[PDB]
Amino acid sequence: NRPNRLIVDEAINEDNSVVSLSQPKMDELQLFRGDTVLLKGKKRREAVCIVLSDDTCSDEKIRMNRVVRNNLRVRLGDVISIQPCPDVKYGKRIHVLPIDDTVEGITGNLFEVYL
Amino acid sequence: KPYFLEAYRPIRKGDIFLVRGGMRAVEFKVVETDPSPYCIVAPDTVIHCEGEPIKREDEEESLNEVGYDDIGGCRKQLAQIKEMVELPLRHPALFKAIGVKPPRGILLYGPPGTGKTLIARAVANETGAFFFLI
Ligand SMILES: Nc1ncnc2c1ncn2[C@@H]1O[C@H](COP(=O)(O)OP(=O)(O)O)[C@@H](O)[C@H]1O
Repeated sequence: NRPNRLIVDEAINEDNSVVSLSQPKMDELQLFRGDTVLLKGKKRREAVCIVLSDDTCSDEKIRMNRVVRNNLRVRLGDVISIQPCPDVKYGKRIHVLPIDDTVEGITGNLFEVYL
Repeated sequence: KPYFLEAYRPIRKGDIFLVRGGMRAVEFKVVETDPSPYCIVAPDTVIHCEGEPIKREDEEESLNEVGYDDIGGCRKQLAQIKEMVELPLRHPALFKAIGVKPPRGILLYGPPGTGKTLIARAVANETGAFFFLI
């Protein structure tokens, strides 16, 4: 049934931007642990993540944490589209910036610690 | 005279050195020192008899307020309260500089006539925080 879409669900890892697939799916998606993959999401947004391999998760369930879900707007039980991107290209100093009106105890050089 | 006597107390113009006797505590402020800024007191200094009530300045907080010296016999609980409420009262910005939950409610249980409101007022005066009574 057009096996491009896939459901999202919880992840065990503490790190960000890591999707754990169900092992029986290696060569159908054709991407190994060294390939980053693009995942679609509502209001026309996307993300890209490296992938891990595990046994316990179900076939139809990606595992991914809150930070990588919110920007996709994907809420658990919702379905997103997964497509390999071996065409990855490095960047040169992506511009990164704090969010919100203010940060508690924030001053000085926060980049050598938080980045 | 008895207090300056056998003392040679160091003294600078403006200090509030307190004297105690006749079952009352009075403090005399030195307003003028012939040499400056400070001096020792000597038995050979003639003495001046004025005794006039100049009213105290508004900004200074009187010595009437209670301090830790007025409370004895509850050292452990007083130390606990001090270590518990020193940071929030005197270092408010820090608690905004870190994510932690300070206490905002304390109960004191004991028989009447033990100095609970006395302890509260002493802490309030010793940390300079505003005090409200209900
Ligand atoms: N270290 C002390 N411990 C207990 N009581 C004291 C101490 N020093 C003075 N007092 C006495 O405590 C009385 C005031 O206590 P009070 O405020 O009525 O306590 P409570 O509010 O618990 O009844 C004063 O009359 C004072 O003489």
